[PDB]
Amino acid sequence: VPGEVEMVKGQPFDVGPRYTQLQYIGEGAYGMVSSAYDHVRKTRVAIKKISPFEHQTYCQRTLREIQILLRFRHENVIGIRDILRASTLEAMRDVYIVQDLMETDLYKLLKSQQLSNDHICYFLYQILRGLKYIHSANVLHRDLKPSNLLINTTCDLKICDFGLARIADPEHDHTGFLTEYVATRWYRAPEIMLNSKGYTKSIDIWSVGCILAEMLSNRPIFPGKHYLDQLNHILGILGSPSQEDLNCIINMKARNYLQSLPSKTKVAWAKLFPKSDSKALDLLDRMLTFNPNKRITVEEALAHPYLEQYYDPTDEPVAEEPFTFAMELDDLPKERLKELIFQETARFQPG
Ligand SMILES: O=C(Nc1ccc2n[nH]c(-c3ccncc3)c2c1)[C@@H]1CCN(CC(=O)N2CCN(c3ccc(-c4ncccn4)cc3)CC2)C1
Ligand SMILES: [Cl-]
Repeated sequence: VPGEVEMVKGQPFDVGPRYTQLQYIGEGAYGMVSSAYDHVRKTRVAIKKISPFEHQTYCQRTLREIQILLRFRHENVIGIRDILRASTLEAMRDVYIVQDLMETDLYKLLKSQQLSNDHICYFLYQILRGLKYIHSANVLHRDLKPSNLLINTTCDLKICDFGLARIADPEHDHTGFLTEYVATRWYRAPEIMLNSKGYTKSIDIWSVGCILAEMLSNRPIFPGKHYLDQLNHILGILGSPSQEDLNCIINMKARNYLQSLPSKTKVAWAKLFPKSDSKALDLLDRMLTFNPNKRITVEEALAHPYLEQYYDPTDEPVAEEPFTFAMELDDLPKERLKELIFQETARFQPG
């Protein structure tokens, strides 16, 4: 039917006439992602429909995604090509964000096949190369995991989903034991459960280490079944924290919890991953340190021997400038966040 609003799994994707021939890709709490044909550029693209305006938290994640991705430009970070929304604030219920179409994601890929060492190494390199750019703006991704790493048919990898992203804020990292956390459980560093809000760059390095382990074995390394179980999973492999590491934890409840557990020595990575490359395991070891202060940085990780075929600091760019997001943004009413989303999307108007 000419001028029809196309439906994707019962959801209207009102993106014509520029974009048509919508096909479902996937969905989540965020909304739904589809592919479409772009009649201007004459190519298929990804378009996601986000409808966040009923809740302040959904609006925070939407604004954060937009504000970061409109500024970032890097080969290993997904961009924004276009954004569609209504011409007035009152009419705007949906934001459609158009992005490059990729072939798959690392979650799908790791369910489908074992990767060669070459592919593990090269995917790792690209994750780190993207993360160097992200960290250079003092941005923390905070939700790295296989489903947020998009891959095309030439094995190019792009990092996506900046809804939980924040700025490095070591002054305010501290929190109590068992503080609720929004990012994906299996990729949470141990300190999230002990004393950390995840406001330092070490949070993302931990998640990368989890991703590397998962590329080595085709299963998540620390699949906790609930919040505290995640910490227990971690401690089952890393073993009991040393006295020095315990002395960096002054939360009484965290300390007393850790000190009640059975004494256990670190499980050797070579025993967990007996067919993996020794250099990959060395780098894994450096990423999955219990103490975040001792954890490898992104630049150090790029320079690690495992990555030597690809490492090229003349070809690993950084951001123009760091970003700032004040905590007081998190307290703005949702209609104020809506106004900001309206402003940020204005330069893609009209449709
Ligand atoms: O960017 C994202 N996905 C993309 C992108 C480009 C793609 N090209 N090709 C593919 C592809 C993937 C797999 N297989 C083949 C092809 C792409 C996938 C994801 C989808 C969503 N996105 C983040 C995002 O749009 N925001 C952060 C979360 N936020 C948000 C989060 C939660 C809620 C929420 N709403 C209701 C209940 C609970 N939470 C609302 C908004 C909206 C903004 C990351
Ligand atoms: Cl502490």
